[PDB]
This record gives sequence, structure tokens and C-alpha cells, in this order.
Amino acid sequence: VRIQRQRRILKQRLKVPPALNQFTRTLDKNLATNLFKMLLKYRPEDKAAKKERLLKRAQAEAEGKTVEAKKPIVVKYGLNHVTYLIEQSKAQLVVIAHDVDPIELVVWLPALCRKMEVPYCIVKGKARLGSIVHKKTASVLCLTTVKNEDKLEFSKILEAIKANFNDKFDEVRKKWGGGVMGSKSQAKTKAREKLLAKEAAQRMT
Amino acid sequence: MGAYKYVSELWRRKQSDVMRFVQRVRCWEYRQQPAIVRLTRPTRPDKARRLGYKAKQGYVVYRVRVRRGGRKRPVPKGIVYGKPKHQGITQLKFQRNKRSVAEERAGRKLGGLRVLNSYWVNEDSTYKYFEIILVDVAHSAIRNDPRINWLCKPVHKHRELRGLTSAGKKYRGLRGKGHTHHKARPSRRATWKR
Amino acid sequence: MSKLQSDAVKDAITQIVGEAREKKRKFTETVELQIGLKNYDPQKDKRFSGSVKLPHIPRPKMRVCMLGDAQHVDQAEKMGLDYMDVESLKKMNKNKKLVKKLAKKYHAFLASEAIIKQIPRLLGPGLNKAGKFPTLVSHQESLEAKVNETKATVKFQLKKVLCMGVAVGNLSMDEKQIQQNIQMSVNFLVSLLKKNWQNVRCLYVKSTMGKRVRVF
Amino acid sequence: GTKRVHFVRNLIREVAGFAPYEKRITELLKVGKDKRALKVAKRKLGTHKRAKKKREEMSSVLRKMRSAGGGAGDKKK
RNA sequence: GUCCGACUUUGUGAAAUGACUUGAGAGGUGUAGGAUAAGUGGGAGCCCUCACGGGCGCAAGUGAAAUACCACUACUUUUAACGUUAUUUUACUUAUUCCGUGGGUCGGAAGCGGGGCAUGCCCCUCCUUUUGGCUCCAAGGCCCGGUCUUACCGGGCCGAU
RNA sequence: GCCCCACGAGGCGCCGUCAACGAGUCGGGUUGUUUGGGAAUGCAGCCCAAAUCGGGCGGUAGACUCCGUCCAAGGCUAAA
RNA sequence: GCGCGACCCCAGGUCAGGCGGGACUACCGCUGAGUUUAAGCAUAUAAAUAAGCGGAGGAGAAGAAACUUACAAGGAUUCCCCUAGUAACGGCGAGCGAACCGGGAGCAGCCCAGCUUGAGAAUCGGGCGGCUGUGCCGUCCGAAUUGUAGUCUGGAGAGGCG
Repeated sequence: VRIQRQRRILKQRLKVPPALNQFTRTLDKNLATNLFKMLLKYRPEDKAAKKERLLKRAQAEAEGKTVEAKKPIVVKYGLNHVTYLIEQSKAQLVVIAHDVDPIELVVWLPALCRKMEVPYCIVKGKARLGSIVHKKTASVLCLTTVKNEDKLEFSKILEAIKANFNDKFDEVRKKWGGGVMGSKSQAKTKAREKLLAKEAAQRMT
Repeated sequence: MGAYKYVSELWRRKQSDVMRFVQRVRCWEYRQQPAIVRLTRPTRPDKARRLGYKAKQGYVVYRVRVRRGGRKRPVPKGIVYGKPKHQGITQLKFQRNKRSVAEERAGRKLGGLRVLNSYWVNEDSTYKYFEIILVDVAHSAIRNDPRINWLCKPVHKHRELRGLTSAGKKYRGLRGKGHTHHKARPSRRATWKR
Repeated sequence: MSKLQSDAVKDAITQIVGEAREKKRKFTETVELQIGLKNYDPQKDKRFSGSVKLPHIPRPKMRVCMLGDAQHVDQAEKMGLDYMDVESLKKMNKNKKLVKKLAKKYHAFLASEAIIKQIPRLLGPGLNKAGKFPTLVSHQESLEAKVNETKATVKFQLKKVLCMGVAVGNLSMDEKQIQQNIQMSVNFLVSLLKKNWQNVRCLYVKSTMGKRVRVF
Repeated sequence: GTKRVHFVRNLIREVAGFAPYEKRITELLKVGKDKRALKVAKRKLGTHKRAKKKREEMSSVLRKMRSAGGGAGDKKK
């Protein structure tokens, strides 16, 4: 409990590099939730679901003699997989977790996307993304393709990131460290008030 | 590859950017915590995998804390009897690297697991931190994996204490390969200084 | 606004600016002025640390350039081939006095008996002939032909500026840029070992009416 | 505004080139820190004073990693 | 061992005071010559205009060199920019350090008392308070009560901001 | 002696686009220990600190130009 | 609050199993003297030895070059012969002091990380049933995308064509 509370506070106190603090400026809750509704269609298979599918396909192809199923469209996920898609420019949009314990891992992800000029978005909750995949940490998931029906509302999501970062690269702390400290804020108010009273009284009389 | 490439490049530059920022905060947390912290995530996933990482049961990553400094030689102010060329306490240094020291100490506590290799996860000013790969021999998955089944072998039991680890090779002068390195190779005691 | 517009520190290219088509815009002059090249050379006061040579420039200046020559005998006949106004040894006193309307100065070996009288006076604008700045030769006709064509003298100055004509503004851009480039090669060749960090430290092109712009 | 003077992208190309040149020279002629101190005087002395000192600080490395890592990605294609 | 310094350790910044990039200024200080002749490219033209005609060369004068015009350029000397870089001083809470506990009643605001300040309209810009007082007892059942779901049974809230 | 494991996978021949090749490690300074190793043999601590048409090595420190030679910083493996 | 999965971190006299000590001849590491020698003695010698400590096996360590070299180049590792009683080092005193090549013995070569399963974690542990069982099969939970299975390992290799 001691260490976990300190970690967020110390992010402010030390100067935070240009790659970070681009984070914390996260996607809106309204935008995030409607994104997940699109992903409701695309959700990846469970352990049971994949195993089940094999039985259906095996039966159909052997007995029915039917030609193979339609090409599956799902979100693609996992660090090494998704990052490769950014390079090839296959991914239209990637959704990137705010969190992740090795912060070194995830600084690369918006950085690479920005460099190649592929739109990305940073949403809060690594767990929230992970729920969709029905696993653990996804870290990233992305849409390489989208259905024609989903395409219209998908445009809103693409716009969404450049409706909180239609900006050049703000490289946060020039030298600044701190963020405001509870005791210091109270002290500053008292000091300011004394100064203001003195200054005003010279002009007045 | 992916972020594996990026994190490697970050960790070159200890004093700079994300690498300094994140790890500086984390090493302060480590001081508060014991010298036994098992973690379920690798700090460096790049160098876990370049020292042998398969994520799969029986595999663990673990943190070791071993001090910074020189050497301590017992009984100061009651100093050694002998000619003054060997009089020294802090003048002397260990000839083991601290990467291997972390392995020996970790293996002492975790005798039911066997050290593969170890790597560096920074320092402060009085403690030096390492994360060490230990992988069980007693769990089934290692035996039924043919890329790590060599570890199971009785010969590799407590290999860290015998200095046969990656770290143990480097301090033993096996860093080179040919001439000049020649007096280290199969043993320092090979010719036995005859 | 001529001062304000140009940025010295940025390194422009020869083709774009300086010795280029762009120079013509700076040229409004009724006469063809020669446009000259500056270089800021890490250098010392000494002659041997100096960058001194005479190079012949590949493409002409297209200028007749008046040298001051007072000479006698067959040397005087040779002078007439490539110089406007033949002069005898008596006439050198006019040049000695004050008059110094000439790009560089040349005298013959035959003439050299008389030239010693003039010598303090001619030194001051730096135009003076010398064996150091080879303008004293028996091959009088050959040398006068060369200087008229576009042979130039290169001499380091008292505050370490280096100089040579590198065209007239009227020339086409292609001619002008190669004329700059020959000087740069000579500067590196001549340059003393003792000098530190890049002998052509800065290179500027100018016009007399116009501003200067840095070219590298 | 200043740091040299005038422009952004044009300035960056030159400055970006200067830093690995200095790094290679120091590595392949040994020494390191104190040889850099001699080296700066025997250098142009505009961008170079600040840039060389920045190497012994950070340099500007996240920006460098994007370009170098992207180039490394094009060193696989 | 002890002492002393440096560096890691070490996060945050004030202003003093050294200095560097550039950028923009007042100027331009060696003999005679008034003096920008400080020195450079360049030089019969620069500039306003052109019936015409002028500033400065052209001349006058001195001498090693003579003066226009547009960059520039030592040296006397200064200022924005982004800060950069270096000395010391000084201050904050997060490293570290010390100590306090069967981590207790902390801090900030407001309830409620009430005072002092100009006590003026309360008086904020403030100071005391904020359930216990002589009186070798005693302060324990988070309490009786109030109040709501809830027949009683039984659960909340409040009493105790 | 029974299944022939084949039209798979790999091997070979030829062709292209690539070649991803392990960091506080390299390397260096300083100190101690050790070495025949001598302007540092290996080793370690501390301090500084990289790069990938790159890097290391080449028994005297150094710059310069060449040439030669391998490909670390992961790991197994009988025999003598 | 309750956060299905899970995230992060605790607890079972917990489910199936595992560790200590010995041996310590010989071996692999660590750590480390002095007597002695120099006719004294400190640098040096003894000795990178004895003592101290840990850990395996029938052998162990080593191991397919970031090597040796300077050649019509040798070619993982070990040991013997030789180099060698020598280059070198050393109050250049006492002493200290090996390797490279050459010959012989024995021989043996390899896989991961770092290019893509993405038509889908194809992989694995456990419980459970059956089985001819250092295993195999069906079934169900669980592990693992902060990456299992994997082509491929520098001698290379992945594509393509035949």
C-alpha cells in the first residue's frame, strides 16, 4: 500500500520525459465506450470457443464437402504482432493502454505510430482492453479492417484522437518538476495574500 | 523486434529520458521492499529472452539486492599479521563480479530452483539491483520442453556456486577466446602453475 | 533591409545564391564591377602562415584590367599587346605619387633598376609587384596575356580576409559558380599546417551595392 | 528562436549529423570525457559547443530513437 | 580508524554573479593627418533624381595607406532569444536521515461559543476557544434518545460536523 | 519379417529481396588483487560510457593510413 | 462496493512432487597464511600453496571462435611430447617464468534470442476416465499474448523457380 500510492505522486515530482505525460491526456469515456461497442462484433475467441470451432469446420468440410468459411475479421493483439502491423501500415487504428508496469514497453507505441503517421489513441485501462480479448493484458489491440456498416462510426474514432491532439508534439516538462503539493499550496496562498495586501496599500494611500 | 528493440536502446542511456525517470522511482520502492521480491513480469523482456525466457510454468524472475562498494576483510583495528603488502580492507576488491554474487545469494535461499542467468536492473548509491532467472527442474514443463531440458541434468545442479553461469564465466577471465585469455580457459589450475 | 534579410550562419549552396543568377538582382551598376569572394581564414600575421598564390581562373572575367607597367626596350613593346597605355620608366613617377588605379601591378626585370625608387609608396594599397607575388618575369608578353584573360593574385589581408575576383555580375550563372570553386581548392592547398579547424571557415559572396550571403 | 538562428527543419539536419560524427571519433581514438574538452575548441563553436555538452547530458534521445529505430526497421526490409 | 575534498547518491528553483551562442545597438580611441586612414571585399561609381543639379569619393592636404556605397570587421561597450554554462548563496517535499507509537483524535475548511482589530454591516485580511477544571472516585458495551426501511423479531442513519 | 513414412516436409541446383547477429555490456580511467605479460595478463569495485555498411582482435603507450582476422556480451554436448 | 474473465498482492498441517546433511580420494569454485628462501629483512620468495568455506558426478571442468596467425594460411575443447628450463619478469638480488606454432592421442557436432501461427495458443501443467504406460488418448478446469508452439543461429538462413 505504501509504495503504490507514492508512484503516481512522484511522476509529478520528477521531471517527466517528452514521451510520457503525452499519456495521462487520455481518450474520453464517451468515446471509449462506443469504441468497445464496435469491438463487441470483433471480439477474439475464448479457449472453449476456438476448440468448438474446429469441430464445426471439420464436420462441415468432410461430410458436406463445402468450400471453406469466409475470412475471419477480428482485432489483432499482442505487442510484437501489433507493432509489425504499424510498420506495414496494415493497422488503421490501434488502441493503446495507458498503464503497463514496464513503462519502457509502451512509450514506443504512440511514438512509432506518430512517426509513421498512422493514427493511434491512448485509452485508460489495460484490463479494459484485455476483457474484450478474454485474456489478461492485451496492451494493444487494433483494427486492420472494418466492416462497411461499422466504417461510418469508425471515422468518429479516427477524428477523436485529433480532437485532443490536433497539435504538434508537446514535449511536456522544459525543466519543471512538481505538480503542486498540499502543504506548499496552503503556504503559497498565505504568502501571496500578504504580498497582495502590502502592494495594494501602497497604491491606495 | 518491437518494443524489445526500443527498450534495449533506452537502457543504453541510463542517465536519460524514460530509462532514468521510471527506474529512479522504482529503485526507491525497492529500498522499502525486502531483498526477496519475486515478480511475475520481466523488467527487461528483451534481455530475459536473450538469456533464455519461455513464459510457461516453473519459470520465475526474481530480484536480488547486493550492496555497492569494495570489499570487507574481517577484524579491522586488529589488522592482519603479515608483511604490509597484504594490509588492506577497503583497498582490496572481490574478484567476483556482483552479477555472480547476486546469483550465489539467490541460489542459497532458493535451493529448490536453479539459476539460469541474471541481468542488471540498475543501482542507487549503496545497493545494486539485479533480476535473476531461475527455472525449476522439478516441474514437468521444463522436462517436456527440449530447449531447456539440458538444465535438468544433475551436472548443472548448483552451477552458480561453481561459477559456470554467464556471469561466472566473465569474472573467471573466459570473456576472451584465445591468446592473452589463454591462462584462464579450462582451468586456472589446469597446468597447476608447474 | 539589405542587412536584415540575409542569414550568415545558415549554409546556402553556390548554385542558389552568391555566385549565381541571383547575383544579377543585386547588380544595378552602370559599369561591370568585379565581384569578389571573402573567406575568413584562421590565420596569423606572418607571410608563411598567409594564403598567397596566383592562380589562373578557368573561365574568363570578360574584363580588360589595367595593370600599371612602366618598362623599357622590348619589354615595353610586349606591354602594348595586352595593356591600354604603354609607359616608359620616366612615367612611373605618376604611379609613385598618389595615382594607383589598377587591379595589380607588374614590372619587368629590365625595368627593375628604376622601380626601387617607387617602392615605399606602392606597398601601401598592397598592389605592389613582388617576386613573392610573381609579377616580375622576363616572359613579359606571356604574363600580360594571362592577367588580361583572368589571372588573379591572391593575398591574405591585415585582418585575415582572403580575396580574389570570381566573376563579374553580368556573366551567366554556370560560369560564376566554377570560378568560385577554383579559389576554394587553392585555399586548402596553400594553407599552413599550423592553422586550426577548417581553412575555409566561412565563405561569403557579395556585391558592392548588394549585401553578402554565406555560401559553403 | 535562436540556437544558431533561423529555421527548424533546415537546422535539425545539420545538427543531427554532427552528433554521431563526434561519437565515432571519440570511440575510435579512445579516452572519452577529457578528449571531448580538447575537441570542442578545435570545432566550429556555435551549435557545436552546446551539442557536444548535450552528449554528456542526454543529447535529445527519444527523438533520436524514433528516427534510428525507424531506420533500423528499414534495415530489415 | 579518523579527518578533509570530489564524484555517484540527487528530486525541485531562486537570484546573485562569471561566461558562450546568435540577434540588435551606442560607437570605432596606433605618427603626422580634425577624424571611421581602426580593417575588408569592392571601387568609377553609390544614392536622390534625373532638363538640371547634389551628399562621397572626384579634388584639397598628409603619408606606409585617403575617405562614397551595401553587408561586414578588432577594439571601447551593451541588450532580446532560447536558455546555455559555471561559481557560490537560499528556499520547498519526494530520495536519504532522525524520532515518535498496543501509526489516536493530524491537517484544511466549516459547525457551534466568543474576543480583539478601525470591533464600522458580521469583519473575513486575525487571536483564543470548540462536551473533561477545587474536590487519592470514576470516563469501558462506538448510548440513552431522535429518525427511516421494518408489525414485533431485526437492520441502517444520527446522537458524536 | 510387417507397415513405406511422398506427392508432405526437408536436402541439393539456380535466381532475388534481405540478412534481423544478445548493453552499464563494449571500451576507457582509477584503485586493489593477480599475471612472464612488460605506458596495465586476467580479474574485480567505483566512475564515465557506445554503435550496428557496425563491432572486437592484431604481446610497447599514441594519432594517421592500410592490410589481415573473427563475430562476443545466451545455451547444450561424448571421447581422449 | 460487489470490479464475471482478471488486474495486484496475501493464506492453507493445502494437491502431486522437490531442498538441507554426507562423501569430500579425485574434481569444480571461493577465500587465503606464515615458517622458509634471499645466509639479515620489507619488495619478492614460499604460493595465486597449506589451513578456512560450498557443490556435483563416475569422471568432473572445458567446448564449435568477437581464436591463432601473417601463411599455396592453421582451425571447438582436453591430455601427452616439445617449445622450456626458454621469450619475459626480478632489492635485474635470491629467484621467478608461460604460451603460440610443430608432432602425437582422441575426435562430433549443435539450438535458442533477434524477420510472420494471426485462418484464429496450433503449445503446456493439473484433475478425471480408459490404456499395453520414464509414456499415450478422450474429456473438463487452469496456465500463457509483458508471448507458448516455431522456420532459422552466422558455417548461415528466410523468398521464388525447377
